[PDB]
Amino acid sequence: MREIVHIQAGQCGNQIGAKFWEVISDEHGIDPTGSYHGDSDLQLERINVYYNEAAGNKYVPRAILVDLEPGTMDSVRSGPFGQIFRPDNFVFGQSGAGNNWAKGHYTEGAELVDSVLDVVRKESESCDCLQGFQLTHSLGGGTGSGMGTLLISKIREEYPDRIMNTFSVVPSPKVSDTVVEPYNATLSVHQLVENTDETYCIDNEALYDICFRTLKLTTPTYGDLNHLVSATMSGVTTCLRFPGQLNADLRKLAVNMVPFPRLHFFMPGFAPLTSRGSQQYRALTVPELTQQMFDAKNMMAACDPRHGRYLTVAAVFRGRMSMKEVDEQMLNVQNKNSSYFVEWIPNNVKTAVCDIPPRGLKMSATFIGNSTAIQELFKRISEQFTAMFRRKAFLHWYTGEGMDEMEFTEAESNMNDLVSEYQQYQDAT
Amino acid sequence: MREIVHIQAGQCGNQIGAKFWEVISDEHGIDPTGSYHGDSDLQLERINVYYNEAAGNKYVPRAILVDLEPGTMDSVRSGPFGQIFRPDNFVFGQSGAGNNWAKGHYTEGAELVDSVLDVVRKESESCDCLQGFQLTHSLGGGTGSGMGTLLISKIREEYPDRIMNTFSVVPSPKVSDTVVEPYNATLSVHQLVENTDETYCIDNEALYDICFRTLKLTTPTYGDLNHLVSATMSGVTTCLRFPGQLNADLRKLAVNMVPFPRLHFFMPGFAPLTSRGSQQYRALTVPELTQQMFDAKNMMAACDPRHGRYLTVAAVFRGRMSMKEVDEQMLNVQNKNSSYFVEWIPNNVKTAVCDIPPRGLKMSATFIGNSTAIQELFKRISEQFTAMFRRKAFLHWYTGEGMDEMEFTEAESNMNDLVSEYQQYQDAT
Amino acid sequence: MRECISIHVGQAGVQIGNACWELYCLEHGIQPDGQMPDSFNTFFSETGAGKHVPRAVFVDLEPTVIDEVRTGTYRQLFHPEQLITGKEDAANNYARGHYTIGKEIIDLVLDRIRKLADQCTGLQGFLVFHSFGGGTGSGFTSLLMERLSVDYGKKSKLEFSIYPAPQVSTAVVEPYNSILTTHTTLEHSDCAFMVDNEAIYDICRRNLDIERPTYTNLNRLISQIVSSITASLRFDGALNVDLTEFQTNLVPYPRIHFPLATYAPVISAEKAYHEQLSVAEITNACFEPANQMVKCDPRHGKYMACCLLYRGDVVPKDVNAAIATIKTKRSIQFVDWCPTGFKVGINYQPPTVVPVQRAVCMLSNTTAIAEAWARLDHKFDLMYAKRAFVHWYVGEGMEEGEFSEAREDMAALEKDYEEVGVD
Ligand SMILES: Nc1nc2c(ncn2[C@@H]2O[C@H](COP(=O)(O)CP(=O)(O)OP(=O)(O)O)[C@@H](O)[C@H]2O)c(=O)[nH]1
Ligand SMILES: Nc1nc2c(ncn2[C@@H]2O[C@H](COP(=O)(O)CP(=O)(O)OP(=O)(O)O)[C@@H](O)[C@H]2O)c(=O)[nH]1
Ligand SMILES: Nc1nc2c(ncn2[C@@H]2O[C@H](COP(=O)(O)OP(=O)(O)OP(=O)(O)O)[C@@H](O)[C@H]2O)c(=O)[nH]1
Ligand SMILES: [Mg+2]
Ligand SMILES: [Mg+2]
Ligand SMILES: [Mg+2]
Repeated sequence: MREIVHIQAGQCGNQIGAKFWEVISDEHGIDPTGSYHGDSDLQLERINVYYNEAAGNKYVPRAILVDLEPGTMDSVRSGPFGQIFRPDNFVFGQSGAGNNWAKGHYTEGAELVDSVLDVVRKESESCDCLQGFQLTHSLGGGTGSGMGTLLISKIREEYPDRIMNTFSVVPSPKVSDTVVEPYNATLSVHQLVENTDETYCIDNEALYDICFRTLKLTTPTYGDLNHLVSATMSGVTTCLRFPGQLNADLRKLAVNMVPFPRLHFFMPGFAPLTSRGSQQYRALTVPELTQQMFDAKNMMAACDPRHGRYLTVAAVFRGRMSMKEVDEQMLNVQNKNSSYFVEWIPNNVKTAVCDIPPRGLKMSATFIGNSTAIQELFKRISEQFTAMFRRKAFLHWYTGEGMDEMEFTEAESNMNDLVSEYQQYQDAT
Repeated sequence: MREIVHIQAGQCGNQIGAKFWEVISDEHGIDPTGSYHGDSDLQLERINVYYNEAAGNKYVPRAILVDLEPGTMDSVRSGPFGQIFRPDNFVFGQSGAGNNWAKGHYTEGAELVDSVLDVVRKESESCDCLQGFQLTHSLGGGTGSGMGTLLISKIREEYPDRIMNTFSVVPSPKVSDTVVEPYNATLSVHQLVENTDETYCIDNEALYDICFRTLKLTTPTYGDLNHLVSATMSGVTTCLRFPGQLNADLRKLAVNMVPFPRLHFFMPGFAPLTSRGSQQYRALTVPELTQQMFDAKNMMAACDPRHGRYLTVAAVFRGRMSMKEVDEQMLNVQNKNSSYFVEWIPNNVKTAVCDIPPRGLKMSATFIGNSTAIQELFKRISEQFTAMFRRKAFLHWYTGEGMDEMEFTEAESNMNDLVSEYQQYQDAT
Repeated sequence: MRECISIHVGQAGVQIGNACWELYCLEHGIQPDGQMPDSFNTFFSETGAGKHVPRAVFVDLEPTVIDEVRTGTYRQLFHPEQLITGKEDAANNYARGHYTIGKEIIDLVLDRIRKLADQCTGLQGFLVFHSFGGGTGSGFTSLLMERLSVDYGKKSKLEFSIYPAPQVSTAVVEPYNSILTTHTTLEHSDCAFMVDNEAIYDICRRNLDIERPTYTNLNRLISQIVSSITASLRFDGALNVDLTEFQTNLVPYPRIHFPLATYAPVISAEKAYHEQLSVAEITNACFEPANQMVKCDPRHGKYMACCLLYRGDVVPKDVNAAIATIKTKRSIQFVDWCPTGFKVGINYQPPTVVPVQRAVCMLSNTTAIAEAWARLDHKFDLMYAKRAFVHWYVGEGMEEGEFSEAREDMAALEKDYEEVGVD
């Protein structure tokens, strides 16, 4: 029970799911065809939550693939794990969003949304009990910006109780791959702050850093760039899919963490990370997995916890392990970094211990962090917005789609409303 | 017992029966010759209803083939399943109706009707018990319009209790293959509303749509256009020819459905439908066969149930299946589409479960619908009539055959009498 | 079991028939000797021995062009009782073809019809290849059609005719032919057909890559049209449209029976590539004004009815999308009160070649043809304003007011299309 429906969008977020469902394939023994080959019977006991068991020894990914041009759908279906999906669910347009938020939200967003909302309805009717919806997209492109954000407001009109999480990549701090990355951020900020229950936020540059600092890689591909988020997403629900000594799921992570509904923008953390040969010369145990999390460099969002204040801390472990080896490590590290936290929460460290490791190393941990460090990135992004707005450039596209300045201004004000509230609890102690 | 005599007409309806009797051939193990090769003994137990077992291990199609030019009779007898028929029953004229209703009903209709009404009498005398008569023809051509409608009034003069069903194709909504398609509809409407017990109504364009939307075909032939009606007609009497957990026949479908004898114009529905390879990536079960029926696109008559109101609902299943998997699905879907139905019938869903599937997939369902959506098509057809009548064009052919305006006008008024009555119960609730 | 005989009147119709029956023998594999090394009763009949003869009657008042068949390559094909010659031609005098000479050998040609009508039982149409240019092709045409409605009355009578050109005009009294022949072919012919010489040239020049055409090549274009009209009788397609239906489809009012033929695609040998010729591609080329064979712009009026006779390789759903395009345009527009304006006919037989995949014959009974009569009425007024050439028709027994009786008859003809054009 408590099955989960998967929605994709954009062009970056599809290739992540093109790697993420490969992760879920070997976390359940799923072949590239769709059949079953696992040996551990703990997989089949909760197989239903990410897969419909179709007729005749089949398993299909309960996932909704959405694009606006036939290129990326062709690349998925031709490469690995493309025939595993259902051909009914390759629901995609023909135009391409043109790297415009307004094309993905107003003109071309209204076309394909009806084809999606039946498929959302067909899966939600077919599911016995529904847990929540998940979305993987961009905040820099066109299809990831407008099309995904247009869906979630229609879903909040449908379901009040169902949770919602977007693994949305933050627009980049210093490198500028997108020319109009403020215009794909700020118009996407307003949709995320209203009706997204929890929201995952990953910087681009730290993902380049973690693939270069700890691992010391020379030619990092997107098969190894985007792979770290694929293990990250699996560690969020790894206590759902298998029993544990202390289980967890998506509702336990929500109500523990989010202190007020406008403050729900989180940061990940994963451990352990080695090189190809520099992997045994380290005591890869709980205290090494302890101190690998809490440093500044492990955060996939490029932010310094020293230049900010936390609010809550979640931690999800994998593999069999003891407890006082964990618990004292999950207690003492709050005291060495004592002033970095905030006063008004006793024991803000949420612990979660599954009993199944990844297919690989013996123990693993997934960190879910929340701090006031992220608002300092938005002041750059609000500066990046206003630098392209104090001359009022790039308006005739949105004017051609039809939009006043006030929709730009209030969303920038609502971006500043995020500024006025993460600073508010940071100023408090 | 309860044998059924088959009559054809037109040029479209013959090619349908040229495919339909191929369907009945493998639903009874009948070879292209006329002998028997089946293994399941449930075929031979009720073989008599569509076949006379002739002398010496023979089986002949109890069918009456009628045309007015020797072309289509030559095409049947030369191609497949032409030698299976009796050469005594190829009863056909030599002129061709000229795409005139009045030629098929007044001048040339009086010639070949005497040759048919003995063959109708020779089969009805030979049948032990007679169930009813079935007719497959056009409403756009000449031979399908006049010649078939001239027969049924002579049959209602013969038999009061015997049922009658015409699988008559509706004239096309938007494409205009026939130039005089109102003049072949409106003069054929008056015969159908008087003395046809139930009447099947299929739009051309939705048959193109269902062959293109669900199946995604590139070059659809009439061997695949008209094949969907051939499986449809077989699903009407599939509870007669074989035992079931809840049997049905042509009289049970009549008295359940038709609420008043002037409202008996029905719409079909068939499930399941896949592609050649997109056939396993779906849980082809009862809830998939449930929701495949009730959408607007499955109706072979192009009409929106959202722009109308139902009156009654029949459903015929095939293959072995459970019941609460069916019954709750056949109960709950009345509540989600609650306002689309009408108030004054509790539980308007008639269920019928045979115990023999098609030669092929494991389970199958045939939907028989009745709604007020069809009258909105006639207002187009009455507009198509009056557009060619407000200038009084194309009259000198019917004047050359001999007909006043009042026969055109009262039938148009009787077409409006169909308008005044499907709107009447739709306005009521 | 179904038949359709053919008659050839005048010199211009014979050279049409020389290429027509050239094509028909290549269709069913017939040699010029009536020999072949099933259902083709429409244009042929079988002898006691294995030889087939054409159902054709060749009339002429001059003995010239019939000797070109009596001595030509197609010599042994024809029954010598069919080949009928005169002695003195009408010689571009309509009163000679209608009163002087044609009244003498009228008994022989009409007697040959019933000799052909013995073996015919499904008599479904007549073919009269007559021009309006020559006097023999027009003067005999009026005398011939009067007896047939007395003979049959109910049977079909079709005329694949040749329209006189508004600019490239050979003879002098060609305006005098059309007004006099109007009362016959509007009161006997079930559906006449106009073809102008002038539109054929640019089709030969541009679309056929030969700027200087020959009359042998002008007949090749019309001969492909006549075959594909008979493509439902002589063969079997999924939608066979017989010749009884066309006169019932294309005629909204029994006086309006003047459509125009349009063959497409018309390509050259070197332009057989650089194209794909799909069923949606070629039907837009049908409604192109420079592809039709009548000098009338179709965007100067409205369409009353349209017909499309396909052959080769055709799927109707693929044509269903093609017809949906043409209703959803604006420069192409119909008579509005006729919203069902298409007649589709598909045959699964390829268009044969005379020394491609598919072919389309378009038959569009439209109001664009009505300006061609006004271009010819303007020719006829001034030549009658001088009372020129009256002493030849009156010199061969004709009333002066018989011009004037037929003069207002075109005005009642012209006001038909004007009245149907408005709502
Ligand atoms: N970490 C990654 N970032 C990516 C990847 N591909 C693109 N991007 C980033 O995503 C942003 C571009 O968004 P998309 O790839 O989703 C383009 P999309 O389909 O959403 O819209 P269009 O602009 O209409 O094509 C931009 O900031 C890129 O730097 C990838 O594979 N990994
Ligand atoms: N779904 C199909 N519709 C067809 C088919 N053949 C024709 N038609 C349609 O049927 C109509 C023509 O009617 P018929 O084929 O029965 C011609 P019929 O013998 O009845 O009379 P005539 O006009 O005298 O030949 C017209 O609306 C066509 O579009 C077919 O195989 N399938
Ligand atoms: N379709 C067609 N028309 C032609 C051809 N050659 C000439 N014509 C036209 O035919 C008309 C002349 O008619 P003819 O049939 O030759 O003459 P006729 O009817 O026998 O009468 P006379 O020769 O005057 O006694 C003119 O308008 C010519 O342009 C040809 O090969 N094909
Ligand atoms: Mg993209
Ligand atoms: Mg027919
Ligand atoms: Mg001549």
